[PDB]
Amino acid sequence: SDPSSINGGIVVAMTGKDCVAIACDLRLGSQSLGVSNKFEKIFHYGHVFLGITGLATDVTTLNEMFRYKTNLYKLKEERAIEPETFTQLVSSSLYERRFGPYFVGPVVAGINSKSGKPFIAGFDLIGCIDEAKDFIVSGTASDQLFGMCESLYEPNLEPEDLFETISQALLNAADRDALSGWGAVVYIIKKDEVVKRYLKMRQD
Amino acid sequence: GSRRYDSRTTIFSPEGRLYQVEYALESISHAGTAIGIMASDGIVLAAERKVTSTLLEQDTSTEKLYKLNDKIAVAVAGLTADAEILINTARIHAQNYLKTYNEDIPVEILVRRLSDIKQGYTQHGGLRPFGVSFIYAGYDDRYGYQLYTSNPSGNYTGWKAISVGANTSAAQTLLQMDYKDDMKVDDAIELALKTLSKTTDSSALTYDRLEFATIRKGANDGEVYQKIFKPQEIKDILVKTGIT
Amino acid sequence: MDIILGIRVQDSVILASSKAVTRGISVLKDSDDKTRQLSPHTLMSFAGEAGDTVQFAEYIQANIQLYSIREDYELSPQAVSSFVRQELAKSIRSRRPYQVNVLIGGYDKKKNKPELYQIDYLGTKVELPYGAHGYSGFYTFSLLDHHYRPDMTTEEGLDLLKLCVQELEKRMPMDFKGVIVKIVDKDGIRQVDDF
Amino acid sequence: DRGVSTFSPEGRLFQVEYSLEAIKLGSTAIGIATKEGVVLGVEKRATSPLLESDSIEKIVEIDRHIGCAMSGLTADARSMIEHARTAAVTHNLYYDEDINVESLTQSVCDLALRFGELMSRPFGVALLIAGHDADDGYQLFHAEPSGTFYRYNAKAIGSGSEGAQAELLNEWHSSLTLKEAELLVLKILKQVMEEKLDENNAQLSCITKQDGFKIYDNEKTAELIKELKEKEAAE
Amino acid sequence: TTTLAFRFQGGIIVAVDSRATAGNWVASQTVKKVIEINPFLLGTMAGCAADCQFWETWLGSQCRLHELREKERISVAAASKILSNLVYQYKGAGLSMGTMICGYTRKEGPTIYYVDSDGTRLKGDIFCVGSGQTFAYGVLDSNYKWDLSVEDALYLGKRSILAAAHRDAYSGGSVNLYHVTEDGWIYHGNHDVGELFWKVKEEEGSFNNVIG
Amino acid sequence: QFNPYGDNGGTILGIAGEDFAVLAGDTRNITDYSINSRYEPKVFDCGDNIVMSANGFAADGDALVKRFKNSVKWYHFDHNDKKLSINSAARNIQHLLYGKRFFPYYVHTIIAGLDEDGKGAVYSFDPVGSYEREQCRAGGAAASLIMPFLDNQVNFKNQYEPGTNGKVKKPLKYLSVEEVIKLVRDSFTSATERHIQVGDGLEILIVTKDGVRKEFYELKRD
Amino acid sequence: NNYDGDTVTFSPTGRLFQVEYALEAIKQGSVTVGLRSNTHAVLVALKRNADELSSYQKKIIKCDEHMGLSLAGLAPDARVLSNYLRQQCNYSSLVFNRKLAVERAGHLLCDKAQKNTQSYGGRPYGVGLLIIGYDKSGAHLLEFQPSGNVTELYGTAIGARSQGAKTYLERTLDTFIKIDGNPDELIKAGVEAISQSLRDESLTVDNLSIAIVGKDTPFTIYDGEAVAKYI
Amino acid sequence: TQQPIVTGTSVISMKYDNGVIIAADNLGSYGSLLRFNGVERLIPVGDNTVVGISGDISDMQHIERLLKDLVTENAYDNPLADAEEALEPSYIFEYLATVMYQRRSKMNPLWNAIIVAGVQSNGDQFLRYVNLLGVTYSSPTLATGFGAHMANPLLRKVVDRESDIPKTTVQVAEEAIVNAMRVLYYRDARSSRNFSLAIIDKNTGLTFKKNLQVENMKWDFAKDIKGYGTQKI
Amino acid sequence: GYDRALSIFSPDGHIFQVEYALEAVKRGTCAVGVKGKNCVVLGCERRSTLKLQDTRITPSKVSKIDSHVVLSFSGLNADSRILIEKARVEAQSHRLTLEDPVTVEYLTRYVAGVQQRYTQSGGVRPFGVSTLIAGFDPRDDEPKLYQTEPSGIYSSWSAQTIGRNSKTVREFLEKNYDRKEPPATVEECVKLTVRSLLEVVQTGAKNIEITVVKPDSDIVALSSEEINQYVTQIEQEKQE
Ligand SMILES: [Mg+2]
Ligand SMILES: [Mg+2]
Repeated sequence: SDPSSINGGIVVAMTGKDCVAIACDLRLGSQSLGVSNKFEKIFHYGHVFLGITGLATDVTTLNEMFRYKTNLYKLKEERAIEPETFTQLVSSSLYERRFGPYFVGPVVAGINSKSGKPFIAGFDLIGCIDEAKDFIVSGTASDQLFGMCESLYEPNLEPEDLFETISQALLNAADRDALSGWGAVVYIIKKDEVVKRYLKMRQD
Repeated sequence: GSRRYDSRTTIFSPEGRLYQVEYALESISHAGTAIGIMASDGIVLAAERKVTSTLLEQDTSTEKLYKLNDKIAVAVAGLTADAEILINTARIHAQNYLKTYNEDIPVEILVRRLSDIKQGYTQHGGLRPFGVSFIYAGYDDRYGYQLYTSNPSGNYTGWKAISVGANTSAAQTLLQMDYKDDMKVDDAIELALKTLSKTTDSSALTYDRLEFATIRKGANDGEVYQKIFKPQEIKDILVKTGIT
Repeated sequence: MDIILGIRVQDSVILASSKAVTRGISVLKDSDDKTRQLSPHTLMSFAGEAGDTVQFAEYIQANIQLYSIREDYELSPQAVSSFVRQELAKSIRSRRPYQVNVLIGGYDKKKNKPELYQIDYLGTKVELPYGAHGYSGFYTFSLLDHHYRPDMTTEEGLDLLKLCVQELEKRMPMDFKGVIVKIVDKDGIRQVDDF
Repeated sequence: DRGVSTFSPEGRLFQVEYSLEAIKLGSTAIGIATKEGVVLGVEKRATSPLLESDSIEKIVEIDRHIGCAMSGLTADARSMIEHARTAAVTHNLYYDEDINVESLTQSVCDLALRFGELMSRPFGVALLIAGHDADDGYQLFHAEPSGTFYRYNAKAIGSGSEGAQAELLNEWHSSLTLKEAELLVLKILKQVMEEKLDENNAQLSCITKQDGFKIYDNEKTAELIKELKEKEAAE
Repeated sequence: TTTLAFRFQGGIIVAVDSRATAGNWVASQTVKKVIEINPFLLGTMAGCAADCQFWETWLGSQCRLHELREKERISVAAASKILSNLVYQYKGAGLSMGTMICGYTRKEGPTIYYVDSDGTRLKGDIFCVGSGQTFAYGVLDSNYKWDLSVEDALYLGKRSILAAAHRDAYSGGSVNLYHVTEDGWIYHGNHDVGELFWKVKEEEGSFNNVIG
Repeated sequence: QFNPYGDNGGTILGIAGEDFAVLAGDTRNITDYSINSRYEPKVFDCGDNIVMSANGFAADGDALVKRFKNSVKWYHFDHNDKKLSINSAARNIQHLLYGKRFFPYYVHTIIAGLDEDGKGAVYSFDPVGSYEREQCRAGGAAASLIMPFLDNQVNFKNQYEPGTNGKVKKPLKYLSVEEVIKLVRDSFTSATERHIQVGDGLEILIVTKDGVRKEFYELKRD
Repeated sequence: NNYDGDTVTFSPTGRLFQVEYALEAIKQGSVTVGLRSNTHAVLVALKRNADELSSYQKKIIKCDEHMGLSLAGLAPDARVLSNYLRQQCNYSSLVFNRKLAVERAGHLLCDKAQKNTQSYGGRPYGVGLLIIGYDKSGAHLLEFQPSGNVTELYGTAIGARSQGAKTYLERTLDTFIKIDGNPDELIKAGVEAISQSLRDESLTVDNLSIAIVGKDTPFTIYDGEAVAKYI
Repeated sequence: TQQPIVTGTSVISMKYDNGVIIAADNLGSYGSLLRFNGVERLIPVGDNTVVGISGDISDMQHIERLLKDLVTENAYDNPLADAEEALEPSYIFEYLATVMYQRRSKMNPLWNAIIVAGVQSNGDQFLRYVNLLGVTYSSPTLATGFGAHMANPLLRKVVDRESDIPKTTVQVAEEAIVNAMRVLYYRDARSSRNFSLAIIDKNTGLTFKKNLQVENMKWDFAKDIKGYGTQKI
Repeated sequence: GYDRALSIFSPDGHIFQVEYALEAVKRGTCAVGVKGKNCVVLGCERRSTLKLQDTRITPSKVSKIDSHVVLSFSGLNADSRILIEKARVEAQSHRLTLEDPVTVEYLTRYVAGVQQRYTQSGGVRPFGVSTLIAGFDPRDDEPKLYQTEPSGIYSSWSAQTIGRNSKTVREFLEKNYDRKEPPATVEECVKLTVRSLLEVVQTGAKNIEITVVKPDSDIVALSSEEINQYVTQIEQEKQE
């Protein structure tokens, strides 16, 4: 009965040279039972990308909530929300439920359309912002991801090289976690193009 | 007590009319004319700005045409401040529906709910009604392209082509004359501007005194696009039809 | 309340639900229909806490029927499933949550496609080719992983379902008194009387 | 304008007095109390011939031992009847017994003055509450929107009330039978009614200790109407 | 407690015991566990005395209000649902009720609904509720047929309670019988287990386990 | 942690005759192993020929009686001084008890009087409001000692006609007020011997059509 | 005129017209008389009927075993105020095991009626009350007016033509005050007092209503054949 | 839900022929610490009632304020406040008893045991008990805490039943009370030597005695007691 | 909250706000209800001053409350939506608790009660709407037709009309409708309903709406061509 490890799953985000990458596994289970291998944990609102790990009902609920809020933001502001602004919105929304929190580990990723600066961020379940140049990790194999990212990561990687680093970080972390894996998706995000790749991995 | 100063906004006249609704409609008749025309492959929204000043910032301005969501837009006729209250409510309602059903809100459902809010102010609460008439232009996968209007009474009706605001009598006659069912968007654009040009209280119809918008399926393959016209784009479409 | 299964085949969705209602050391009933028709082309089976299951199922039924009358229009299975999910998502953070798990089998008339949604009491929604709630999945999922094909007919889906029930009747500890099978397709909802 | 709960210089509540005028416009309702039972009768008064008269419900059951007839703005009586039925059943639940007719009437009359600036105006309907209990026997009450209720041996309310009450003054005596009372209601109704009295435009009812509250059929009332005409022609 | 009610050719049989217990203390042997809601509606009581007695008498008041408002006797389904919806509101508060709403109407015919304090509501032909329900089921199921006569049906319901009264320590006292037909319910008397047991033992030749 | 309940001991006894009824109770009030009072009445005349006792936790008992007495007073105001029948009082008390279903009055309530046919009546209640009319009922601490004695002597249970091979039962009959009081006094002296919370004094309230009469008797004080 | 629209408005001369109009309702009401001695207090009321077929409107209401009143004006308002008194008497008994003093009863009624004359929306009570009682300081008689003013008196009368009975009691003051330990004679003085307010009509068996309270006498009402003795 | 902090021990009382006597020591304990030594736990109300309180002292002070306010409230619009409509012991008790039971029913009790001693207007002796549970009882002798276990037995030897009350004088009754207070000082670990005593008589009225001491104590026999068994020296 | 008593009595004993609400109904477009032997038909006028309308999406005059009951009206259009919504909610609530759909009388009684409540509640005005409620009770083949009005009174009708010029069409129905022998078939009932509207409407083009309700939740709305055939048939028989 630990909300953060009932459904399982992982998200990882990295920065590169004029680009960012965000990736996640596809597993959704009920403890030992694998239920779905199509459960994507990454969503996007305009050009800002959001990955969410943890309790699957909250993953879905928060996606619907941030879609709701970014749509109203766009109508009123007459422009798409930026990653820095969205990060603050995620934090505010999570802390609003301080004593009844969503059991999640969100990860923001994106490129600022004005400055062109690659941006990533992470949060704890009550909204504490973890800003980072290098990488952000989340989920039931976060320890494994921290180890993989710390050793494999280097600064200023090109989109094609960054893809290999983030993919290998996720895959090998997932294979050392029982509640993660069952497929994987990787988003490579450039200033004005986004490539989505499904990875081949072991299905156990 | 306070009874002495109560205007009683929600009562019937001896003739069976709602005073405040009728007087709100009288207010709306002095507002800049707004026209909506529905074609087989899109919808046009055209509206006349209220006596423009030369020093008014025209490009970063929004008086008549507002966006409710990606598929639905409204043209306003009446008190702008009142309209914005209702517009924000409508925007929220559309998102509540999308959150609940994971589907974009059908046009009529949004129109009905906004019209029900207006109705409430005429029956209870003791407050003045909203001095606003909307033209709703939108698309959904059930009824396709749709035009509606609502007024302070909270009554709404569907239309092929309709005008609100000033000179609606003259405007509706001109629309009834030239409109036909197999009409295209480009033709409807021309009809809208021609109608405003004849009904306007101004000397000549110009780009700076207009707001314009279209809702086409002109995007790539089976999807709707909302185009709120820029000042230069209105200038171009006005020349292209041969008004200026 | 124990066994509810779902199989989405080529042109239909098949729901199979156990007939037993057990309280204590007594099987009180052996002909219980654990499902409600939400709309002509949408069917919801349910299982969980006693009382809550039927109360929830009927509450949803009333809301969908209310929508149908108001708009003179049938909601899509996707729309109904999202509505149901949200209600369960509200419920889990209430004073006393609905402890009810559901499967929603529907035929989308606009898409001309069958659809099966699995939603648990937390509000966890997933669209699946085949689904189950409770301990049932621990036997059926592996069986369906092996034998299931996406282009199967309704008759083939029923034979596949028979294979699941046989395995459950062999290895399950409790006597669930067989299942009621219902088919959801383009022509609506019908029950298989001899299973 | 002026307050809802305002006194006139004569010392009466304006709204209560004005509601009494609305009751005078209402259709006639007559009640007669006897030692064999209490009879309640009403003028249906259909506004058009296409209106199905059997749907006009101006006589109403409150409990098995209490009945009710109405006159005035009859729509206002629905919440009064609902309260009465609840009060009667609730008392039975709390005390395992029938509720006294007077206590029921008192409970209904407590609603009357619960208006002001609670509901926005007094009721525009008068009620004849008839019933039987073990203590005080067969009883007939007249409940007004003023919150006041009088017990009556016989009472008429509605448009033809002053003429009917004067007729009830002469005709009523303490030894009246149930059958005699039935004919007397029909007789007085036929006099004050605009249209000609028959089984379709007039309704009878009674409450006895044995059979309880009963609304009469159109077939049963038709025979009493035919019996009434023959007796008046007999002398 | 042991209560049952079953459906058959000639309508509905309803049978209950009359024992009340507070732990191992026998508080009463003369308790009425059938409530007479109206001439066509009965309610059985198992679980907490007060909860059953209070809320089923309350149910009768609600059924009475229904026929006043609607000028028509309430359906068995509607009556049972008022009770089930009531207890469902109190779910988690600690109500303890195992009830059966039995009756006849034109549209439904003879109908039995099982209703309990955790919100369960079930239509069915046969139900036994209480601490001795299993003992009653054993006799009732093995001898039940749809084509039973009214005489044999009444006896089976009586014999089933007797069986439970004997084996279940928290059931006993006497047997109260009821028969429900198209015309309404009919009371078939109070039967003391003290005399009934020896009478049944002798006439039937059953209960050989007991020292005769 | 604060415990809102207590046990004040004592025992009560109600018996119904043909044209009369008695409600008896000892006058000892206790907490744990100490005596609080040797004479603290807990059987009360509530008016309308109804006598009542709520034995167990005395604070709840006094509260309930006080509330019922008040209910009788208001029944007179609201219903033209009508006499509250014993059956109507019983139903009224059920609602008082069940009104605190989730924080109960920790008492065994018994009332006695005459029914509407003039015959003797006793009604008994559990703490949460379930009630039943009975010829015979003992309540309180020594209920388990007294009740089976009553079954044997009042209702003649397990007594068969001599010489009839245990076939014909001993016939039921109404007891006289003299015979009932004998059974009450013998019940309480027996309870006083074998129960530590019972003793000091015995107060009996007798109800007939003429009114409510009282009788007091000494009990052992150890 | 312009200052009688509601109870929250003073006239230019400092009057409260809605209160005065409520006072007018009492003058229209049927006559009722109150008087006391040192041992007993007595209420006598002339009941009114709608017609010969109707019952006679009950004028006297019991509040407790030792207290009660008679009404004149709007009967439902008397029901509200008497109900409030019943609760206050009952509160005093349950909480303090104390019979409510007749003087406190009057103070409580005054304050309840006052609140309705100073606030917007509500209205003054349209009834006058005569409260009698016997407490620890002997027999008492109070006169309540819906202006709020409560007055303790040896004797008084309110209602239509009440001045006749009031003048009589003013003359008889020295006589009836010393009727100690004699209920029937004190009632007779009250029945003779109310008779001074009669015009055309006389005191019949179902017309007269009498109540009494005293030293060893609970508050009891006499109606019907029980008052035939005093006619 | 409470727990008592600063506490007062036994309150003892009895009836005699013309009135009542009540007594209580002047200690305010803080658990095992004998913290406060000048605490008056007998509180007179008027000239005819004395309320004796044990248990939590903070709640005792709250009850003092309630009684003090009750006298003020009773005097409002009351010309007979010092005569026929003065506060009786029975009125004061019932008020407290109502409050005690209401507070326990809200699961927030006044953590006290109270004895209301007084003489009614008709001369009748009043003596009744109420505590944190709302439990009430009356008896010729009443006592709280250790007093219930040790004082009552001694006081009941003087007045064992109702008929012994007229036979008991104020001299005999006071002597039994003073003797009981000495016994409590010997055997109650949360008691003090200093105490107050109040006599409410129907003739001589309210006599309140402060700064009384337990005296004539037997301790001499202690010198001979040696060891715990075998030890001779 | 806004508390003002808007609906109050006048010296002559009238509640003007309720009577002025009836004037709003008299202004509304005509609506007619005629019940036959095995059916009920609801006819509705649509004013022809409004051209360039979109009849696909424009709110229909006849509204389904449940699958077996329908509601048409005359008066304020916005007010009618509030009653229709409340009625639809109550219909589903009734199915939920009673496990049986509403009777036509019950649904009418509810709607009428809502209307009445708005005549003696503070801060609200009466509904400027009168309704015609028609349908068939569950498992019953007897046609039902009821009428409600702003005051809250309701009653059953063999045939009835409401709205503008309703007194004229009521006059027509009073002589043409036979109680002893109502319209035996669907065609006869529809024809009489169309005939009655033709006394008032103007033209029988897109001005008349017809909705036929039959037993067992069998409701259908007639199209323009189907209605026009009745109009063509009636006019030819008229010229005689
Ligand atoms: Mg694995
Ligand atoms: Mg003993």
